[PDB]
Amino acid sequence: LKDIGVSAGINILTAFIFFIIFAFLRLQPFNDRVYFSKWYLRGLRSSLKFLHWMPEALKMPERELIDHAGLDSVVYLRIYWLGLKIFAPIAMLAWAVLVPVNSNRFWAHIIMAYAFTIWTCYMLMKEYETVANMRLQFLASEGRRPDQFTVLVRNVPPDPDETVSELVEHFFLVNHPDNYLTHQVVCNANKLADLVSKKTKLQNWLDYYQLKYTRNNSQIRPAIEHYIAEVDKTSKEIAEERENVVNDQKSVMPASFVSFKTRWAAAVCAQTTQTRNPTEWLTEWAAEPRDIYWPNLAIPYVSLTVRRLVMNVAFFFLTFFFIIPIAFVQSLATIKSLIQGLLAGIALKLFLIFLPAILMTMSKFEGFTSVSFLERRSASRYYIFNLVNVFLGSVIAGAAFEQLKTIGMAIPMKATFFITYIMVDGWAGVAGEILMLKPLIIYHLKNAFEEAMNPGSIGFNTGEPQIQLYFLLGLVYAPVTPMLLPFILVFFALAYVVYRHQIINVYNQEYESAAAFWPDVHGRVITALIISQLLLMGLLGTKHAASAAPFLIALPVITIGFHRFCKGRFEPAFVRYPLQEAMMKDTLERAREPNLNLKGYLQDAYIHPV
Amino acid sequence: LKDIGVSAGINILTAFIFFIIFAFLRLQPFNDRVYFSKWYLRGLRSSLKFLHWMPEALKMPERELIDHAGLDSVVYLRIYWLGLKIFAPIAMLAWAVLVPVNSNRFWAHIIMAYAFTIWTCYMLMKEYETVANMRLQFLASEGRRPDQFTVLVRNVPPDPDETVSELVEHFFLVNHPDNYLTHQVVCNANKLADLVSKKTKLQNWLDYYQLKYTRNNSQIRPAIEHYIAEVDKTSKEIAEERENVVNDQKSVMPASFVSFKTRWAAAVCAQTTQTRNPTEWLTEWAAEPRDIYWPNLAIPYVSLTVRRLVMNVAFFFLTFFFIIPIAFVQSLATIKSLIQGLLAGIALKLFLIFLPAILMTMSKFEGFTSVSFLERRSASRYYIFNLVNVFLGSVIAGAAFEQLKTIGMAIPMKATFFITYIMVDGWAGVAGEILMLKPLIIYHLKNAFEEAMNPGSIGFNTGEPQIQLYFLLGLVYAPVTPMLLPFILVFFALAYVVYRHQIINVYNQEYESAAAFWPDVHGRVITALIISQLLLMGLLGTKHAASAAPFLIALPVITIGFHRFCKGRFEPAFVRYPLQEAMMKDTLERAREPNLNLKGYLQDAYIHPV
Repeated sequence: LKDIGVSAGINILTAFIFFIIFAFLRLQPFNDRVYFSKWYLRGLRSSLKFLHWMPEALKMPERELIDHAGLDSVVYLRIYWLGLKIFAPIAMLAWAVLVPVNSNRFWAHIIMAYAFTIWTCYMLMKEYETVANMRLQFLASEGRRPDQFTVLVRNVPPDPDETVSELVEHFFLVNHPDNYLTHQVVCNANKLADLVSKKTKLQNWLDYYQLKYTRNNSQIRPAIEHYIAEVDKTSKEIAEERENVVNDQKSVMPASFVSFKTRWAAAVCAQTTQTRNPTEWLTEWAAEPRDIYWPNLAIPYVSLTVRRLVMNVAFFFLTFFFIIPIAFVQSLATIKSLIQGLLAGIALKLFLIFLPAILMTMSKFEGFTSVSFLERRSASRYYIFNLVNVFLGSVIAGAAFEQLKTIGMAIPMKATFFITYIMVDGWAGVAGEILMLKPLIIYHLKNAFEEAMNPGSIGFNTGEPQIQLYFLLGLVYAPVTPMLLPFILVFFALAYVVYRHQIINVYNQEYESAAAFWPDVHGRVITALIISQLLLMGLLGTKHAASAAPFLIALPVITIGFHRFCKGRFEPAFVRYPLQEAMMKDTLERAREPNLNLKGYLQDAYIHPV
Repeated sequence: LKDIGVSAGINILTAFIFFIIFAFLRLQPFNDRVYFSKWYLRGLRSSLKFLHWMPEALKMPERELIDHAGLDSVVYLRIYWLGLKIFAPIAMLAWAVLVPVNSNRFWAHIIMAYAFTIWTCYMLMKEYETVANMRLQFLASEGRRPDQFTVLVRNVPPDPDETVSELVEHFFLVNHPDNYLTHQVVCNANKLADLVSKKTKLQNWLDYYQLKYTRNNSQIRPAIEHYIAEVDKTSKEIAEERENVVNDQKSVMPASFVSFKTRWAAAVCAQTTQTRNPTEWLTEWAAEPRDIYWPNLAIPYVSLTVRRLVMNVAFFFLTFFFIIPIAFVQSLATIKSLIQGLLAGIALKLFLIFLPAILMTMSKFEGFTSVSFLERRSASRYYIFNLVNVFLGSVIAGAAFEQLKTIGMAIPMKATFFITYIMVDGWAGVAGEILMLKPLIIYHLKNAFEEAMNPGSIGFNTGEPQIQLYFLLGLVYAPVTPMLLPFILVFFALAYVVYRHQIINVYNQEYESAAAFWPDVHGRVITALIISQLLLMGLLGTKHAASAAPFLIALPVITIGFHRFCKGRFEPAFVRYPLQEAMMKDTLERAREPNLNLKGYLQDAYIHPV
């Protein structure tokens, strides 16, 4: 606990050091752009002390924050405030029953484990209903956006000699008459998009030396004529790729974007199954053109489930290859001894700083088109990583390295490591996330060597799975060792205020989702609950508490039944855009804009980056 | 095995005795109506030897049988022929590997357990695709039928003072314009329907004595004036109930039948979620008016999940109260000794002759409106009964009464009882089902004491769960004790030929489903597979076969993944009437009948029995 004390001290001092340097950076205006990316994307702004920062983030109201920076960001903040709502009462009720233990006491705290799970389920129900309610209100209040008016047909039958464009056009002229507006064939511009990305990358690389020389071109060997030949060769390849993409046969794909005159028509197309064999004509709710990760499109849907399976195998080999750094961290967990206990957590965060990136890459390979759903799946895989590797794997590595109640007496000892870790990653890691060292340094390098901000998304695939990890920790250790509970609670407080500021000021919504991820979030925190209970049993079973097993069996039963309740009761608010919402919003829009001429708008929406 | 021999002998002799008496009954024409109910419902017919019966049932082709007696009946026969296709190769491959055993042999037959499950999965895939293909072809080939054109809205908000009729009319005039044809409010005629059923019941009771006396009314006390007062009181109550049903407030329910001009519109309504909160405006594919079990309608959908839960509790108390007759049967299982071994099975069938009826009642209480889905749920509960009571409960009772490999060495001994049982229930029970003693005696009593056949449905909720029970037995004992395999195989042969005859000649389709139950069937036989594997492990684990555990872990993994494949690949053919099928069939129908005037037809379809 002295090691926990010094970890918490080092990390509150690191949080306040980050706050100091970050206030300084905000005050110096030449990096102001980095710290206010919104108010600059929105154009609202242009061109002792710490006490004016944290309150100013919460001076922003709720609905105005929604209208400001999208609903997905504000409901990510809502995941933070849900952590507060779920672990502040849990902390009160756990410190109300922690004083007796520090036998019959375990009977007196299994009812408190109940209280924990009943409270998190009541909170998750109220909160799931709240996020769904604000989601549907936001979807009815969001203006025109092609994501509402269109759908994605993934697999079509390429059998006839007739092209896919006129094929899907005929399919929907037949099936959805007086509703189908325009198809939009997805191109295999993956090669052309990669070519243009390479083009602009080497273009800024060329501008580097262009702005560098200014007296006499040094032309490092690694010359500038090399990059001139680069732009020439890429221009010739772009000419060839444009000649190939204007040609139909090879470039077109089985998928297309089908737009509809009414949002109701798009909603019927999305909800329903279209054709006889569900392997084709699958109709996904088409995310925005700014949303869908175009490189992941133009992949055969037949070769999509094999990609998901090979990525599951990659995730398996990852967890069984990422188990050795987790064991290294645990052995680092078990003066300078407390500094080693803290180095354990800091090296775990250093090992997990590249984990969300490679999970993003894994999900990009997994075939998900919408970067919204791509980050949702990335967060889901990061979470089933943290669950099986950073929590189950880390706790079993701690139990193994305590040998050098067998495992049951060591998991509250691994909670000490988890405290040091929530301090290095939740406290100090998020406090460093405020600085945005990477975005700021990138912006400075770009401007030094017009306006091309693109700051960086809210980082759902990175931040959110850590929040589910801390839900997991707080739920497994609210029943076991509430010494962690205050630390994850105050982390939720911090994380909320800082990420709320960042959504107010820097974080943009790369994907304009409508809190579509909250099912996942719920389906993860609820699984956290399950993992708590199936773990709490594993701690009261090895402790020979015979009376604790039946109630801890009845508990996850009611928890998973409650998850089924919330599923059937609000998941239709996210996963299935309802028809009444669609038609009501559509009639309101037609009342406002009576001509609305949206054929050209929708057919030009989902072309491709050009 | 001598007891099995005499059970099989008694039961083949009972099968042939039933065949004899049944040929005799068919040949005597005064009961002909019972044995040819079809050809009399269809009006086709009106007004040594055994060798002309069994072939004549198979002289009927397939597609003509579909057009003859519905697709659900022919695909029930297809479940039988699937039993043949799944257990004849399984029998060949099991008698090819049964001669060595009657250690290393278990390694040589775990690959054969694989072969069994791989073959049943290939057969279930081909067969699931076949039944789905013929289902979609039948749905495109079926003529007009209100089930295709309408939908059921279960829960509406009764909040406004405005009535539910105009409420749903306004809801769908707003949401489905140019598509919504007519609402049809479901009435709480449950009381009126029960009253009219009592009316006609006591009416035929009165006609009993009317046709009985004919010289001088004896007027048993239990007089005929009593039944005259019965008809008078029921007529007054019918007047009151009609005055109440023509009144709106109390009689109308939250549910209604919404019909649409196009089958495509009905299909979009059915597939989609309608309103914001999924607890209301649920839109079920509305089964035919002849189908939907009207008494089960007019129940609050809020009080429907509580009915499902109380029926789950009733099923639990049933299995834990029906465990004592299963134990009685098992103790009867363990000269006259073989006669007791056979009495075990005959008393189990005698105990299970009322099981499908009370499961039908349980499902009627469980809130399912369509007697199609009502029999599907009844068969599902009968099957999760047979699985946990007549197979798991019976095998554990046999293992317990062998005490008077502990359980592993007794389950192949319980397979002897299962042989005696498939002989008394599958062989002799189905051979008695041919006679239809109950329908025939009922018809004779009715005519003796016009034309009011109503023979009795195919009995899906009764026959089908027994077929899944025999799938369960054949799969658990193909890997364990293939002495049963030939008996269940020849039962599938028999059952097929007899039920095929009965569908040709007597069995009518009370519900004109479109093989909607086959998902269930598959989802049950596939669960049989799982139950086989999770049981085969339990037999190779208690036998200390260390090499058998990993492959028998990988087996049910691929089986449940295969079930997921078939789910995602054909369940959309049953559970979700696709939009292309709907619109194609609708355009064909509009090409044939261009006026089609179906507003009156559809709005008069789903009134109520009157």
